[PDB]
Amino acid sequence: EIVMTQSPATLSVSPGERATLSCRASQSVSSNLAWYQQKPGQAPRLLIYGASTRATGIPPRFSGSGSGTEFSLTISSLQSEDFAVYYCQQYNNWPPITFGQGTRLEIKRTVAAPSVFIFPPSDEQLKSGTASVVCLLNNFYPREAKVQWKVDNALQSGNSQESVTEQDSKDSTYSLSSTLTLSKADYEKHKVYACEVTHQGLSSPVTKSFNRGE
Amino acid sequence: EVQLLESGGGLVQPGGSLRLSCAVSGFTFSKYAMNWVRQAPGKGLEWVSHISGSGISTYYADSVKGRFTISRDTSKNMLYLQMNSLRAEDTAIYYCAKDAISGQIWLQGTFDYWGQGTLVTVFNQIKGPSVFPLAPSSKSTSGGTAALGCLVKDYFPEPVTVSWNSGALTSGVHTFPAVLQSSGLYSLSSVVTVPSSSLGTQTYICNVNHKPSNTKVDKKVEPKSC
Repeated sequence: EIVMTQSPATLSVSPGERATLSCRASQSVSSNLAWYQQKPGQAPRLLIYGASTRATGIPPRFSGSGSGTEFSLTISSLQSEDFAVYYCQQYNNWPPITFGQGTRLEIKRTVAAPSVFIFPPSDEQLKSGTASVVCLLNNFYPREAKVQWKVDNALQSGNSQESVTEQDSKDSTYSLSSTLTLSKADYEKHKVYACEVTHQGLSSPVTKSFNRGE
Repeated sequence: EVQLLESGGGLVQPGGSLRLSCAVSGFTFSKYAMNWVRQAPGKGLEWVSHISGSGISTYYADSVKGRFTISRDTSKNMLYLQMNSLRAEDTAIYYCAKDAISGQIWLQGTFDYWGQGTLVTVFNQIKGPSVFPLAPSSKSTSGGTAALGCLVKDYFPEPVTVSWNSGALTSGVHTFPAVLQSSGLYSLSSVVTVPSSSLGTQTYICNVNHKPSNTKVDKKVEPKSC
């Protein structure tokens, strides 16, 4: 199988700017390289085949170049409708047909610091035997953020899950939840539960915390 | 206009079987190879199977060989994917994709038309969520922004819908994408940021619907007072 690699995975651009997307193949695929566009909730549509030929009805701002193992897709002057995920795909040696893992074009904006909030588990949930502790990071940019759970100053690992929103349709920020799950018996052994957030928009890490029984 | 209409997706038990259909119009079906391509939730595109225009040659991704069978009824403008021995990793949207090139087999491998896709979900149980408050406290300044929410936990399959105050409250609401826990059940939180001064005076209720289990919850979210 020919592995197709697409780096960077995310590209921050503004309308009007030039976007260049990279696609690399593990072996030469000659000119047999295609590109697809996919918007959320929609099927892919073909943009480029033959590594440089525009598909039917694709506007001229889309340009494809490369051969062998090195390929690129260039949008010369980005329009708002072009914000989407882009996949490259070889058809030189198949089966199997192989795709790159996609490059997302993200809407660029100024750095925004997350607002941080921590939520203790509800009394109702503890009665059922489990404790979910929730840390919220609201309305930040860029997406990269580090969340660290500390329980009585002891760093936690392996017991939390994160979810991140899609870029907000009005302000282009992200929000993130970190959910720490503990048994009720484990939760009741400790007092101070803390969420420490590191982000570019913050000069120093911010911690929100609470005391279990109070 | 050529058209590709998938159907047959749905909930299916591990080891079970599903037959996907794709109905076809707007082009001479017989002159084109067809393919199935799939997309697991939050993931990229993965080619599954190919069948030549004649129906004689079929190819499969390694992970589905011996489990899936592609076929076509050219006289009826139908494409099929028989999926047996279903596994959790087969959960995905399945697209029928038409090859762009008709009469040059060395130029095939490019998909110029895709259907909207049909969803296959491997499932062990159908379960409605438990809903718990994310209660605001005085942790936020009484002259700044406060946050509250609802934790919607241990449900299957997707989706749930969450509104606030029966749809009156929409500004500042974030409902997070569902994350599958290690138990195989989904969990999410819906949060909203409000002015701290509205705590107490304004009531906050999240309305959670899970249609597959006929679960409807209206959960009051109230400040804790330390």
